[PDB]
Amino acid sequence: MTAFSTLNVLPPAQLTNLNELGYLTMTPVQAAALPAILAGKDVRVQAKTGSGKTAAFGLGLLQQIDASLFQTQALVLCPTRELADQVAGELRRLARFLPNTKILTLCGGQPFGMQRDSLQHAPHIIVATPGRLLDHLQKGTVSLDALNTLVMDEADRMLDMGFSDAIDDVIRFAPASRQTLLFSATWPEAIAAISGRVQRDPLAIEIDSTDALPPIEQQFYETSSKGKIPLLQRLLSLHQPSSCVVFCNTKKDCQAVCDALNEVGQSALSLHGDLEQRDRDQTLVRFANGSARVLVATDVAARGLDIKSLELVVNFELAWDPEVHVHRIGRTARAGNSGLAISFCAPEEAQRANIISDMLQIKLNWQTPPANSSIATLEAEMATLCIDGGKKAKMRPGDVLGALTGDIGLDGADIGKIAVHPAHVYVAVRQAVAHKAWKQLQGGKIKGKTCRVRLLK
Amino acid sequence: GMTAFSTLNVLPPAQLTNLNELGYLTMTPVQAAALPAILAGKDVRVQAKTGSGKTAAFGLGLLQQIDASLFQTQALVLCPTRELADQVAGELRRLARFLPNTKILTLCGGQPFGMQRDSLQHAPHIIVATPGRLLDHLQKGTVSLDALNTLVMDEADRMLDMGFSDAIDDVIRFAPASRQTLLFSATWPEAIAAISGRVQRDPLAIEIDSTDALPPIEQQFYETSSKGKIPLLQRLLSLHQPSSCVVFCNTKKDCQAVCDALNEVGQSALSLHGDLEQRDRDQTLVRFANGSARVLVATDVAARGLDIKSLELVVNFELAWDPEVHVHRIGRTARAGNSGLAISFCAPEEAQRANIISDMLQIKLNWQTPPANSSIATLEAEMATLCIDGGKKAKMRPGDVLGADIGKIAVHPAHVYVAVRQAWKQLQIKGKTCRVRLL
RNA sequence: GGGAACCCUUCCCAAAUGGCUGUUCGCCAUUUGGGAAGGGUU
RNA sequence: GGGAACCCUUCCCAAUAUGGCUGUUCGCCAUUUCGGGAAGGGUU
Ligand SMILES: Nc1ncnc2c1ncn2[C@@H]1O[C@H](COP(=O)(O)OP(=O)(O)O)[C@@H](O)[C@H]1O
Ligand SMILES: Nc1ncnc2c1ncn2[C@@H]1O[C@H](COP(=O)(O)OP(=O)(O)O)[C@@H](O)[C@H]1O
Ligand code: BEF
Ligand code: BEF
Ligand SMILES: [Mg+2]
Ligand SMILES: [Mg+2]
Repeated sequence: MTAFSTLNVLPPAQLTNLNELGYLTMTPVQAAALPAILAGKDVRVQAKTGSGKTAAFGLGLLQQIDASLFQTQALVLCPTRELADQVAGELRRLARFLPNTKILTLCGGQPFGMQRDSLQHAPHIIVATPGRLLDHLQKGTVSLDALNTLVMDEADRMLDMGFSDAIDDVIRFAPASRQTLLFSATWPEAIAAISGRVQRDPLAIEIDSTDALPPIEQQFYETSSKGKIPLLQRLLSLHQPSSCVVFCNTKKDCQAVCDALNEVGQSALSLHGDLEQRDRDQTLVRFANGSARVLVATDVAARGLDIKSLELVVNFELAWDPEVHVHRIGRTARAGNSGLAISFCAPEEAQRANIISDMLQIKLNWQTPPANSSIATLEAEMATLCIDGGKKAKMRPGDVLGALTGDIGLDGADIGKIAVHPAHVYVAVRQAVAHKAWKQLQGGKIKGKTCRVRLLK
Repeated sequence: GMTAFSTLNVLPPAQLTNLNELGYLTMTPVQAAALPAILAGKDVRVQAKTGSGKTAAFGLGLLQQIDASLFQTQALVLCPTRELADQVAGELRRLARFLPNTKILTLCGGQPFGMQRDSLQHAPHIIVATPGRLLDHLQKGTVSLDALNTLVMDEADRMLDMGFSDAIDDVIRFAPASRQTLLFSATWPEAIAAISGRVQRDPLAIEIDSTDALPPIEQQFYETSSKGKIPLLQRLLSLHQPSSCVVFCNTKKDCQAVCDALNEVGQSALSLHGDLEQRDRDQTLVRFANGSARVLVATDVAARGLDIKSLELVVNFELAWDPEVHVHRIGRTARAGNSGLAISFCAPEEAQRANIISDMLQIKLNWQTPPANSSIATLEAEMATLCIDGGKKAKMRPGDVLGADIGKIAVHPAHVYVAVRQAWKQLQIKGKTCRVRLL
């Protein structure tokens, strides 16, 4: 039985679901905030990165859901589309105990009409970005009149000056009689001091201080701005990370670093706001399932993204905000693992490095690189097939896996992550078998129907 | 005397060629008389006998005022039955071939409301509808008559009866006050004629034929008891051996009972009444029209408007309550210049109905003696109907589906019906393969 | 700077809504989905 | 009477309409239907 039983609130169906999902022990933040959340209290939570906040507020809000009432009862706000999709997926996993629970995500990039159509049957839980959610609110396709609880993940980001007007506009559509949860790994005392405007007598649950990170080893390298790309290529060759995320402060630098890494054959994809949304989603899929070694991103990937066993984070340029520095490195060392975060520091970034040293109360570990080091190739172990259909075509992972193991004649150990999206299914297969799987699935059949299959770039 | 459509001096050469292609060689009397005033924009109330071209008479008039570039509703036509609405729409489509990209939509019950709502996003130029579903669409804002030029009521004496009065009034409140209004019918009791002027604006009354001037229909009456009508009917069918026949009854119960009594004696008979599924009604009409059945037993849902080509025989199993309904029934035969036969049964209690018919038509009844009472003869259907899934939404023009072993081809919105000689397994078209059912 | 939204064009591809000759395998027309590329919004 | 429209219930069949469900497939459920039948009730 799972430790969650000590809460003495969750139904046995949810306890069994947690046991099946492997949630055998409550993380500190779950143990600390779930009583108060299930009691209906407003909370502002500060726990370290990759320590279970999603389940912390998800179990809480799921406990107060009436599946028979097809109106929206829970609303979760995220700062980026990929993070919205991610926490929506985790909530759907946590909601298996309660059958026929509709969890819908509302972000830009998707066409507005398909979402308007899916909203005719109101979803129980909405996970959303502020722009598209406010668009749907002003046009009367979403009602918050039945809203029990409103969650703001990355709440210090949702309450900054950028999102402030959009948030104030959204809350105007929400009841005053609502539970309001705020979760983050960082709380600048400014955003913390103003956060009371959206809550009603909240409990401050600050279990992890600002300097209490997960087991992340940090290393800093002095370098001129011009030497950074050579140094990055040499360091990637030295470390040989199974996966790595490189962060830049601008999309121009992001794409430039991606291209410079690819010209030396270090398998790299780029993720920033100028990409189309299909490209953003597919890029994240491919990096997560092993179809690329390095992901180069702007701060659109700094927060919340849960990439499993990510081995390395590199700060090409230190982030403007030390809070964002903490979130970047937090992409590694999640769910109890360790990680490494290398950071470059040019003379213009001295102030950023000093503020990081002060905030984390650590003496920075400056590494000198080897005198000479060659540049090595980094090839991806996997490649991603994109099958047309998704949840709209009722494709569950068992169908793709059984078709791959049987009819097409592929080994069960040559297929990695299966990610079922609303309109497509992404499969990871080893690079040797990729073209074979593509050609045979072309004229093959999954779940009886014949489908369209693309090999992603 | 003959008059060509060019004598109207209004119709474009495209429309003149279209009429010549469709076999409208010379105008009928109702066309020659009503079309000048209709094209001049006058409201008209028109009488003309059955099977004399009233449909084309008002259709050409309203098509002359359509602007195909403006994709709003500009012409509305109301019908008493769904099958008649479909038929009038089809004739209007054939007449509208001179005008490319002309949307004529039919709004009737039985068909789902959602597909019609979707089709209404691109507003049609012409709507042919029954008042129920049309009013349902109007009140729900899916149809707008703001740009309406012409409103037409076929079978207007029925459209203005007490049953349809309120629905019609409801529909008119959505239409513009400045509109052209055309009322057409084969019959006009002077009471309903007097009340009809409320929907019109200075109408012109054109009574082409006096009430007793019918098409060349031979009328024969038979005395019979109530029971025994079915035996006498079976015997008359065995005697005359009609290629196509229509049997009218006053009740759906009698209709279905007569239909099944005809079927159990081996006489191919279909039924048509309001208690049927709408797909069933449409398929029944298609099968009876293309020759897949010899006899059609129907209620007064088939009394008005329907144009079955070269229908050979009509019988009144029971005389209609109203003589106006009687003339509409027999009018199903002897259409477009053909002759016909109309046999009527007369029980003791319907004798006064027979007498009122005699007075209205100013004809003395020709009573006939019963022929014989032996050997119920067979009446096999010459054709059989197959249903292809596809229709107009699958872009199936008749030529695609397409010798002389196949009769009529009926291209519907969702299906295509074809009559073959007395195909399925070999078909089970236009590149794509399709589902085929045997009716 | 980085996210989070949108409007204005202007051409492709595909599909909703119709039109087109009783010897098929297609051609139009309007609309809306992305595929773009052009400018503008917070 | 006969048409032209519904509304209640209450069971079928159907709908990638809207969702839910085991990582060795070809399926199983839920709601809605401005989708079709049945079987009683009513209404215009
Ligand atoms: N109780 C638990 N036991 C084991 N794993 C857990 C537990 N709770 C969460 N996880 C997993 O650990 C990771 C933490 O993800 P996340 O919820 O995003 O942490 P955070 O939002 O605080 O950064 C996820 O993969 C989550 O599924
Ligand atoms: N001018 C014409 N020449 C030849 N046939 C015609 C002409 N006008 C109509 N018809 C045909 O004669 C029949 C009359 O159908 P219809 O117009 O509905 O008669 P009704 O006057 O009773 O409404 C139909 O087959 C129609 O196509
Ligand atoms: F704090 Be986590 F990475 F959302
Ligand atoms: F008068 Be007809 F038969 F429409
Ligand atoms: Mg998180
Ligand atoms: Mg007529």
